[PDB]
Amino acid sequence: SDDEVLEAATVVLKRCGPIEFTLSGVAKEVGLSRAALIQRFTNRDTLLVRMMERGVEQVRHYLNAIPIGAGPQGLWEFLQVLVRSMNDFSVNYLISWYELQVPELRTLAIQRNRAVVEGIRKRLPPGAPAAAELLLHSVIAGATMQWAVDPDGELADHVLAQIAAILCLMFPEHDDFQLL
Amino acid sequence: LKSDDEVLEAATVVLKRCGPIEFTLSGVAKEVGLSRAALIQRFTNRDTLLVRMMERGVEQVRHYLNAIPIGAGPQGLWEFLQVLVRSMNTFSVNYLISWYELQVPELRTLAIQRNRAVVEGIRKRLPPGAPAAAELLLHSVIAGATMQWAVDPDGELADHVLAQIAAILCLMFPEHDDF
Repeated sequence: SDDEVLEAATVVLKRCGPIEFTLSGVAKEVGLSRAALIQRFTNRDTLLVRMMERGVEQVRHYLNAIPIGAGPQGLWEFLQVLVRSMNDFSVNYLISWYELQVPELRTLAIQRNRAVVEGIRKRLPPGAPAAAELLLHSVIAGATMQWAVDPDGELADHVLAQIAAILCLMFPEHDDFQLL
Repeated sequence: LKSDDEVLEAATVVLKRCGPIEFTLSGVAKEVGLSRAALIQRFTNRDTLLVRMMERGVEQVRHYLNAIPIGAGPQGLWEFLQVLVRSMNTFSVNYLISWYELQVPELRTLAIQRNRAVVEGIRKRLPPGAPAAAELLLHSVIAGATMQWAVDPDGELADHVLAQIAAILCLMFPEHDDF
């Protein structure tokens, strides 16, 4: 079923991290034999390259479907949508550690982040400070890590409180950012 | 090698090779030059050893932060953030460490004290008129700019991170030189 296989496989990676992720665990999740998974994907790391190659493509593609909206409020609303969409959890710190380990993964991690910085830019209102998009990308990552270490309330509220704080710095003319 | 300090420094020289997952008393004993039985009686197991290494590290963080001279105005905050950024440190094994810390509650408790130390260190350098909870924003920027450069490097880390740090400082303090 071949694309059933990276679906099942992303569920296994989620469950046990990239060090314990094995072709046998995916063959189990998916209902085929290890033997078949080996001749189809050869190894763990080839299979993570594919799943990621596809992961990069669903991102490029979410970003894109978001139509570029109006004003500082366009940016806020977007950032809100982007942040609420992030789904233990320190498993993505294991996942980002391992992405930097396999050059093929590191390439695609680089493509994923570039892509996400680009979509933030595209939403940037006339005259935003230089590199606002990098600054914004940093707060999102940085504030998510804060919360994973020393969590307080929901992730999104923790992150979004700091994005709204940086959006007031960026657009001191606009009225304080909020929502519902 | 006898003293706990000798042991913990030897375990660093070691946990520089292995990461958390593959760290064993076994290797640490080789390094410091005592038997594995002697590390096992002194440290019980590998995560007790990690805990003690961490506790030292966090104490060293708080002492380091307390020893930086509190200056004044937006300028003293910028010189404090410059020192802190250039201090940490030279980083991939560190994300594996940071992951592992979230795994063992004793370590995760130490990870939270560590973060709050560093957050409270920044808050203390906030001059009047810094926005509400600016110390969380500044801490986020340092962490998040760092992961940004981990993935797609470009220049020295501390330069990537400080550019963004100077840029948010100018937004928080718009009259100043600068920065």
